[PDB]
Amino acid sequence: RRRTSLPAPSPSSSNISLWNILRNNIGKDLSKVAMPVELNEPLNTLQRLCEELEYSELLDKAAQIPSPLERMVYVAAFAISAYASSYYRAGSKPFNPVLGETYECIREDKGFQFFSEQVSHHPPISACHAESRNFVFWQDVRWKNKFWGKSMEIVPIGTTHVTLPVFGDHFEWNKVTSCIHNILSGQRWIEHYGEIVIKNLHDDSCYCKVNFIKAKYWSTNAHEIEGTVFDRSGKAVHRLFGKWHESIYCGGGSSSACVWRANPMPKGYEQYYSFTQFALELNEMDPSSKSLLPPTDTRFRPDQRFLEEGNLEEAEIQKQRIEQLQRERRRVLEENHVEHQPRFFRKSDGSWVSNGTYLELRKDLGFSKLDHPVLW
Ligand SMILES: CCCCCCCC(=O)OC[C@H](COP(=O)(O)O[C@H]1[C@H](O)[C@@H](O)[C@H](OP(=O)(O)O)[C@@H](O)[C@H]1O)OC(=O)CCCCCCC
Repeated sequence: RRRTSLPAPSPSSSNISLWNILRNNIGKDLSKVAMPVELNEPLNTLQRLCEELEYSELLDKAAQIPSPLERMVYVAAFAISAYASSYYRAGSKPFNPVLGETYECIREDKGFQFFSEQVSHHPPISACHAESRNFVFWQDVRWKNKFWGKSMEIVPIGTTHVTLPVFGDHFEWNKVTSCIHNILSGQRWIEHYGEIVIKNLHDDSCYCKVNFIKAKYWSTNAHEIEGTVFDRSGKAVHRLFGKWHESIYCGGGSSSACVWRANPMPKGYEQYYSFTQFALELNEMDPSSKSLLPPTDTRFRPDQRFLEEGNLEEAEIQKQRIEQLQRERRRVLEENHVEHQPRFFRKSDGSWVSNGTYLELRKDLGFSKLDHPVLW
């Protein structure tokens, strides 16, 4: 049904430019350092946000569990699951979405409706919302990435929210710190360290803490997680252990059970940017839905598509042209002293949340009646 391959394979490696680019900007803000298209992968930060739903069935399961603590356990696993994918794409760069660029994924498969918009470019900020009968997932993310002499630090900012449709739950949790070791080189690998605190704003009963342990590459502790579900009193009720890229278990003492396991990677995934089966389907465009998409949707972005098709020269041409276009548009917008307003997200306190207009206007080819910004 869905594609399980790409028109052209990913290149051996073309990270020669990365050496000088990163050594010349130690300590500087990388979102301001333009980089060749050859370093990118066919997905952008909006689609990367969509991948956090690969294991969305965890929420489907928590949607019918009446105990709040078990619901907490499964949602914690879901929060950790958002990291599995990064293990194989150890060092990989997503496309930087254009201001106003949008991305959608209608999956009748997992019963969810996902959409997102790049609400800001200076600094880059991605916002997303996914709706389902069994949950509502939404978040706002921005970065503070920097390259120090031999390693890259990815610092995400913005919390993630999930709501369940029959219990009234509102889960809110923070992103953790990531490090890419040996980017310039050796064995390039990604590490995730820090503490995730998951709170249920609606249910006082419990809270959860998941620690992502940092260690030496060859250690039996690398990729480990130590989590606990605490009652209001502050007493440990359920332990969580395992490795964020293989399996997650609950229990710890008397008993134990595996609550989550990474999906097997496609046979020969190494030849396709080490994408997961899920990631392979995000940029595919299906003849019927093409008419329902808005022209700002990423599958339309020409440089990214040429990249999938293995056309490096024409991909680079399109990228620089899109950059010049974006600059001239922010130019015209600021010569009139008018701030930019995104189309599907309004700014509540500091976050970017859905303004309830995407799906509604998508109804019955409704996008065809209006007209959108031309980003390419
Ligand atoms: C990895 C986690 C994802 C975090 C990334 C999220 C933020 C992000 O896309 O910033 C991009 C940087 C490199 O910009 P790049 O792709 O050339 O995007 C261009 C630049 O932002 C450029 O300054 C801008 O010009 P303008 O300002 O004139 O408008 C253009 O509009 C953009 O096209 O890349 C990086 O952040 C470096 C990450 C390298 C990944 C690891 C490699 C192995």
